[PDB]
Amino acid sequence: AIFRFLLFFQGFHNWTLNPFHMMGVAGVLGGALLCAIHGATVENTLFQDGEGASTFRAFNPTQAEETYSMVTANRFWSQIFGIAFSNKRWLHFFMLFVPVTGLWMSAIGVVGLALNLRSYDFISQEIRAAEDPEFETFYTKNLLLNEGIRAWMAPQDQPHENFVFPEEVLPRGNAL
Amino acid sequence: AELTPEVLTVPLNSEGKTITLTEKQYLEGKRLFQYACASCHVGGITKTNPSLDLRTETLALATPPRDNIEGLVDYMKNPTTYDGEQEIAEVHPSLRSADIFPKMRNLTEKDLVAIAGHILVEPKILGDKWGGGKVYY
Amino acid sequence: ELVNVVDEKLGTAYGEKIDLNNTNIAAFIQYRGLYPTLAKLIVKNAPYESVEDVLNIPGLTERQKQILRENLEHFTVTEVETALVEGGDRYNNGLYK
Amino acid sequence: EKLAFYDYIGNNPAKGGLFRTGPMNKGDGIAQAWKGHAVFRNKEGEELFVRRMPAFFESFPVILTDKNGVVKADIPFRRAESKYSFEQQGVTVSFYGGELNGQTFTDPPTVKSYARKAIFGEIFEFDTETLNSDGIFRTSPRGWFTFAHAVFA
Amino acid sequence: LNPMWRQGMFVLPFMARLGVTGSWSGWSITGETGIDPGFWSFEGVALAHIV
Amino acid sequence: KLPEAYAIFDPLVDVLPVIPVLFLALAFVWQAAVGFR
Amino acid sequence: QTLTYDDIVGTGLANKCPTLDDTARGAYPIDSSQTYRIARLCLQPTTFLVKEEPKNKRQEAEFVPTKLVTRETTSLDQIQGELKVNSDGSLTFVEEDGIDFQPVTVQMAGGERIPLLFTVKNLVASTQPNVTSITTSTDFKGEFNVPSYRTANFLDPKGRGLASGYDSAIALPQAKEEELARANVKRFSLTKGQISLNVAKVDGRTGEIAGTFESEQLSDDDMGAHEPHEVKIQGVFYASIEPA
Amino acid sequence: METLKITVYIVVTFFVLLFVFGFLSGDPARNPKRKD
Amino acid sequence: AQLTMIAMIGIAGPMIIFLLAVRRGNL
Amino acid sequence: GFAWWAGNARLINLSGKLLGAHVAHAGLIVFWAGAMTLFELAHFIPEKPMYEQGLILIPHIATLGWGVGPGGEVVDTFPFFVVGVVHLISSAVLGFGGVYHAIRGPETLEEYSSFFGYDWKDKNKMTTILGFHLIVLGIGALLLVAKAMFFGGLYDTWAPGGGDVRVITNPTLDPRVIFGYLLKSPFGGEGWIVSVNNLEDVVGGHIWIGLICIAGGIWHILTTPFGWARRAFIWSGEAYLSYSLGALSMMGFIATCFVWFNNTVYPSEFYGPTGPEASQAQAMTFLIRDQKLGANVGSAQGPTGLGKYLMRSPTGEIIFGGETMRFWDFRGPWLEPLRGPNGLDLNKIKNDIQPWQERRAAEYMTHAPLGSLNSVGGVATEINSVNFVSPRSWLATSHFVLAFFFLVGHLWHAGRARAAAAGFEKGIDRESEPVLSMPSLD
Ligand code: CLA
Ligand code: CLA
Ligand code: CLA
Ligand code: CLA
Ligand code: CLA
Ligand SMILES: CC1=C(/C=C/C(C)=C/C=C/C(C)=C/C=C/C=C(C)/C=C/C=C(C)/C=C/C2=C(C)CCCC2(C)C)C(C)(C)CCC1
Ligand SMILES: CC1=C(/C=C/C(C)=C/C=C/C(C)=C/C=C/C=C(C)/C=C/C=C(C)/C=C/C2=C(C)CCCC2(C)C)C(C)(C)CCC1
Ligand SMILES: CC1=C(/C=C/C(C)=C/C=C/C(C)=C/C=C/C=C(C)/C=C/C=C(C)/C=C/C2=C(C)CCCC2(C)C)C(C)(C)CCC1
Ligand SMILES: [Fe+2]
Repeated sequence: AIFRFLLFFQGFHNWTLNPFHMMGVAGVLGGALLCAIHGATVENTLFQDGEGASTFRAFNPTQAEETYSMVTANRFWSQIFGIAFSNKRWLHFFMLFVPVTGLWMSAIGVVGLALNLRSYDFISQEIRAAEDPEFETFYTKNLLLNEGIRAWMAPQDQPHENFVFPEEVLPRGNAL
Repeated sequence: AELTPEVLTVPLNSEGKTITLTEKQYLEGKRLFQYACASCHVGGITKTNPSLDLRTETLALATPPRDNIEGLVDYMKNPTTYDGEQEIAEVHPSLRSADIFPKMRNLTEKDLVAIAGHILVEPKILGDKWGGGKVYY
Repeated sequence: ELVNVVDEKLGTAYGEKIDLNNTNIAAFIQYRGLYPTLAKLIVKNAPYESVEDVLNIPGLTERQKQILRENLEHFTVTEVETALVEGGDRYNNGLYK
Repeated sequence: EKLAFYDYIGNNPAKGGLFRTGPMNKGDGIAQAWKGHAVFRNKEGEELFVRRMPAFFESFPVILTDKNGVVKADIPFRRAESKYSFEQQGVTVSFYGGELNGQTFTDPPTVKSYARKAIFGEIFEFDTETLNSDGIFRTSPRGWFTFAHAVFA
Repeated sequence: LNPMWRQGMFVLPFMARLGVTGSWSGWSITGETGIDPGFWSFEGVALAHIV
Repeated sequence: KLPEAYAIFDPLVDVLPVIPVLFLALAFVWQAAVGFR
Repeated sequence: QTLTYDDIVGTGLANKCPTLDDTARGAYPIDSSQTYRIARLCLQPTTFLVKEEPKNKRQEAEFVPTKLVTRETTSLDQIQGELKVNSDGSLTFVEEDGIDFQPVTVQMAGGERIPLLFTVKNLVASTQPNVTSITTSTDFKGEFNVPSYRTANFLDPKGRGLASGYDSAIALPQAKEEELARANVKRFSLTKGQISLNVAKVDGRTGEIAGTFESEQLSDDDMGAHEPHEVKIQGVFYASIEPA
Repeated sequence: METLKITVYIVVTFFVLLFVFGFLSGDPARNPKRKD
Repeated sequence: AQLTMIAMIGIAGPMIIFLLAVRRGNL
Repeated sequence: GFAWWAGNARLINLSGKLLGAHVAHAGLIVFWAGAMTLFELAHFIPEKPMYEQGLILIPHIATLGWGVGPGGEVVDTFPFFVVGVVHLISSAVLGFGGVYHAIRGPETLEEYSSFFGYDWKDKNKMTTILGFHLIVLGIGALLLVAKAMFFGGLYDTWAPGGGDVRVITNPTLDPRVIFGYLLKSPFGGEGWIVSVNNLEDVVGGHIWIGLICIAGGIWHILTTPFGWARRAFIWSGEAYLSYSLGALSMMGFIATCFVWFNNTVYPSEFYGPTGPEASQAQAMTFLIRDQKLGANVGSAQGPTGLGKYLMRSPTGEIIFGGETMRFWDFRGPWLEPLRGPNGLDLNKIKNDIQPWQERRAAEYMTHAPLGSLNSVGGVATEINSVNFVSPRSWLATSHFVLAFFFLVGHLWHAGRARAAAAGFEKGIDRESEPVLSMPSLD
């Protein structure tokens, strides 16, 4: 049912085009990146604090010492990526900040869609395309898909409306 | 709603005799239709020639009429084009061509009646969906 | 002066019957004994000036001639519309199910 | 006319967009006059009804029904197997009230043109030149206020 | 009737003055079509300055 | 179908392919028995 | 000796017409009492010229060269038809069937793409009277049809079409339609072209001929959205003649 | 176009050989602890 | 059914562990 | 000092128990091959194409020429039974040796015998074990050659008259052909070694490989690695494992493309049609239908201006139109009769299509390798009815996944082998942190 909700939002709201969803995507995908890259960094900058080949045993929850080298981590990332964290507090605040902010941004966009206040179209593109039948972009291609979604799912998805679309009015490309 | 004898009653021939299938026959027919036919005729369409479907009204206008058990059983033995003018056993599964369509080899006369009955019953259940294609999925 | 000729054609007998000069071949399945054999001959021998001309297609058996007479009332002829006959569209107009 | 203007989807606040800026007049234009109430009939004199656009839909097909909800005419997408075209069904439109009162139109392109507008409700004459209106619906102060205050809350 | 100096072109004439007259697009300012200027087209001169 | 003389074994044959999966599971029963040592 | 598919595939040779030996300077005699067919006519374009627009009407525009951007997809081949002898001894080829069209797009200076349907559909081409032998000075001249480059099901990027599609600019629901009429109402052009075929090589033994062609026809008008360009095509041809 | 083809072939061959010969030049020894 | 055999076979494995942890073996 | 979840690392220096692990695992592989074959045979119905029945092992046996006749019809199921029984029986012998060496046998072999014992760092002993296995592999490649040339031949989908078992009398030996495949581009129309399209090249390639492997085996028994190789590699059991994981990964990705594109050593009769094949067969099918109705398929212009049925490839070859334009590199025995020098030949299309070609195209179009995870055949919008997922999709997807994970394992073990060899796989020595003795970057 949630999958249907996703698809409804594409076809009716053009939700993928909404900059608030885009900021949500960046915060979620950015959060997962931070999660993975921080865990890997810690696990591959560990200090040898025991003789075992399983390095988990050489940690003590009351030890005061850092269990991995911020210094070596910083050097690695500085040389690989150009920049690195140097401040552990900023690092972990940033990890809070990124996904929380992203989710907050997506919520704002959905508040807009409550009112059908969509980022549905680009007016400049529509003016050109109406006048110039050779003008085609990925933006116009995706609106055709939305149009398909709406006409083909509405009668069954909104049964209270009693939509009857005869075969001849369904948008369809050639052959399909 | 259920599978009553009324729905399971189909025309046997062009003269108006009818036959009532059992639920067993209908389910057998369905299973066999899936075995031997659905790869081309899923849902009552024809994937390799969509102009021709398994709707009862289409079959009624076939030459030999095929909207009855006898016409369908014969079709499975000796298929023709829609106007009856040409025999098409070499490109359509049939008992006549079970050498080149091996799935037809182990079909008995009773299996043929069951397949034919399924084809005639299913539009009574599914309506426009039978033969109507993706518009009605 | 700017009109869609296919929409215009739906306001003629084309929109009501099988137009022997324009209609796609799959329409001949709507009546008995016409598809595929006669349908193939009808389309190959178009265009026609009158519906009755179909009876003069060379080679009709007398059975075929009788099937046409039965069905002449389901046929019409209108002017050939280029948009409907170009592209081999009378054999395959891109519509399946 | 003031009552007829309310019965028009261009004044529905749920027809806007986030970045379609400015006044409603910038979209559909400055309303000048009610054109009149459009009545559609087929060639058998039966009255037909345009199915109205629901607010959810940026675009909507043109479907005409009889009083009982039966589809009797539409504007087809694929023409080849069209059954219900305006051309085939002989659909006409007559106006009562407004600027077009007592006028009837019968040429299919003109009739279709008013049926395209009837999905929006009552039909109005707009001035699109004064503001260089782009033809795309904007929301009202009711919409913008609600948006801002729900977001700030 | 629409030469570069009617069109507000300022650097185009300085390139043309010393021998750059064609575009990789295949036109030339003298109106000749279907010419290959090689690298030292208007575009190539511009790109060289950026680099 | 299997040759008729082994027909007796159809239901066992329907189960044989899965047995290698059981060796993996058996590795965990064994480790549960010795306390994941 | 001739080649196989696997010798040819991927080389570009599939888009080239058979050539005749430069020794082939014979004549193929014609008996008005026999009938003939073109068993294979091949047309291979080498040059696409497009006419320019000179702003005024007192200088007249030229045919300018263009660059092909659609690759080795341009030749017409396997064309066949009746070769008829007329009362006056002229010959008339009547195209019946074949791979007699190719979409092509060429690019002009400045970057404008010019699509066209390179075709000889419904070619009828005739010689001078009193032929009686096809020679290295025989010329065929004729006319053919140029249908619309897109056929009626073609949908533009906003979903509008002739036999299918929307009939309005649905993204501009309350825009004035009168301005959009040319883009909204599609139409299917059918124009004529002209072709000259100049026979320059003849193998009298085998019935094969070859030479040069020049064709003139219109480009794509995008279902009436804009005015077409005039196009001149030059290339080479090959044909094989058979008694019926 | 053939001049271009030749140039790229040469540039690619050159970099790939740098790569192969670089890693054959005692790479295991290029670390900060045990070099053997 | 088939569930008879897969039961006899399925118990063979745990059976081995059981017999060995009871006869205190080299587990 | 490994935890239980890394417990098989405790075997690295226990040659005897490690031998048992390997041999017991080998028993598992052979057991599955036997059990799975018997399961497939128990379920096999001869009247249905193999590829409607979820079979992946019977197709491999059939391809070797056992059980089948002309057209791929199954004529005798006994060879399938035999293959499965013998594998199954053999797995008990391997299981026996495996559990004996893992549990009861000498824990280390170095003491029981200097021949079977080994030290990972003994470059001479390691290359000798490698040499023996190369000889074994070479013999295995020659067994395929023996089958093809002296013991009944192989199934040849290209055989005239529908495909048949054929003895290979003139295998290709020309190294310009054999090694020419190794030099073809992996891109479209070329296909690297995946494009091998006849059994003569298949058998000759295996003669070459058999000889190459035997020669290299002899070489490695007799030599020790040269200094340049000594200094380029890590010499440790985990390193050697990592090298093999990389090789298996490579091989698995290749196998994936083989079964997806090749219809010679994966005959479509048994495996179902390839994706390209099915797409081409659709265009063939509607060309046939429409032509029978009177359409002139050569002159039919489609909506885009390109031919509806036929068009040119970018190098001019006449090919099927529509989206299948992408698949014009496809070659198959049902289609090649229609091909002339310039591609598809309009006169053959008009005159020489045979009923068996019509049937095969219709069969392949309706058995395209598309289907759902729960084995509903067709495109994702299709309704339930047809229970079908192509064996090619099953074999391609599985081996892509395995190949991917083995590349991950290569990276895992190669990185660990390097770090362990240099001594910092357990972490950074607090008292000798390298970065703390380097100059700062800024
Ligand atoms: C409660 C606030 C409020 C509301 C509801 C309105 C409502 C309206 N105004 Mg008014 N206005 C306001 C405040 C408000 N205004 C203020 C404060 C000013 C001074 C700047 C104005 C100045 C003003 C002018 C000058 C005009 C209007 C007009 C209008 C109408 C059109 C609005 C429009 O196109 O919006 C468009 C709205 C948007 C495009 C949304 C903007 C979205 C923002 C930029 C998102 C930013 C996200 C942020 C960067 C993310 C970062 C977060 C994180 C990563 C850190 C409408 C009735 C117009 C009109 O018709 O007047 C007659 C007009 O011309 N307004
Ligand atoms: C193919 C899978 C495979 C194989 C072949 C092995 C093999 C081995 N493991 Mg590894 N292991 C595996 C998977 C596998 N492991 C997995 C999945 C895990 C994660 C749980 C581990 C975790 C693990 C640990 C933690 C350790 C091993 C150890 C060992 C070795 C000694 C085990 C022992 O004495 O047990 C004694 C067990 C028994 C006496 C119980 C019965 C076991 C038998 C063999 C069952 C056989 C049943 C079969 C039906 C018999 C058919 C007989 C017929 C052919 C005649 C042995 C070589 C040990 C090692 O390295 O020792 C230094 C060790 O410490 N393994
Ligand atoms: C590659 C696998 C492999 C390897 C390297 C070893 C290695 C060893 N084994 Mg083990 N063993 C294996 C597999 C293996 N075995 C298998 C499969 C079994 C079950 C049958 C056993 C059962 C076994 C026992 C019971 C004992 C050993 C012992 C030994 C040691 C001495 C062997 C000896 O002197 O034989 C010398 C050489 C021969 C006897 C010649 C045999 C020739 C073979 C059988 C022919 C090749 C077979 C061929 C590949 C299969 C064809 C395919 C067919 C299915 C159609 C040595 C460390 C002994 C040991 O460790 O004592 C402490 C011991 O007592 N092994
Ligand atoms: C499982 C197979 C196998 C394995 C693991 C080894 C392993 C080894 N061999 Mg042996 N070898 C084998 C088979 C094998 N060999 C066979 C069959 C032969 C006979 C031809 C030889 C002949 C041989 C010789 C003659 C020599 C070795 C040497 C070596 C050592 C160094 C190898 C090296 O640096 O490679 C890394 C490879 C390179 C640095 C060169 C790369 C060349 C390839 C072709 C480039 C292609 C890359 C491309 C992306 C992949 C596509 C393939 C392409 C051709 C289409 C190493 C111990 C050397 C040694 O120390 O001998 C004692 C040595 O001089 N081998
Ligand atoms: C020839 C293949 C091969 C071999 C011999 C080894 C051998 C080894 N690996 Mg390597 N490994 C491999 C492939 C291989 N690996 C691959 C392909 C990967 C990437 C996925 C890895 C990733 C890997 C990691 C991350 C680590 C090792 C480690 C080790 C060592 C101990 C492993 C152990 O006890 O596992 C015990 C077995 C288990 C705990 C069971 C794991 C169960 C798997 C994950 C689930 C399988 C389910 C399957 C998909 C089907 C389920 C379907 C359905 C029921 C839902 C050992 C030296 C460890 C190491 O470095 O030691 C030096 C270690 O930390 N391996
Ligand atoms: C306002 C005004 C004025 C003034 C102005 C000015 C003064 C201006 C300036 C301007 C400028 C002064 C500009 C600049 C520009 C620049 C550029 C744009 C650059 C670019 C670059 C780049 C991009 C680069 C890149 C690179 C690198 C870095 C490295 C490697 C190589 C390369 C190339 C890649 C005046 C008085 C007249 C008056 C009027 C007003
Ligand atoms: C070490 C170890 C391990 C592993 C193990 C293994 C891996 C094993 C293997 C083993 C094996 C690998 C086994 C096998 C066996 C087999 C058998 C025993 C067989 C039998 C057979 C039979 C008896 C047959 C029968 C039949 C016939 C003959 C015919 C047909 C029918 C039938 C099928 C019935 C583990 C992890 C657990 C744990 C730890 C340690
Ligand atoms: C059978 C067959 C055949 C044949 C085949 C063959 C003959 C093959 C060969 C193959 C081969 C002949 C391969 C090779 C390979 C190689 C590789 C794969 C390598 C790699 C390398 C590496 C890996 C290296 C690395 C490195 C570096 C670079 C530096 C330093 C360090 C190191 C060493 C690490 C054919 C196709 C005809 C057909 C069918 C069948
Ligand atoms: Fe952390």
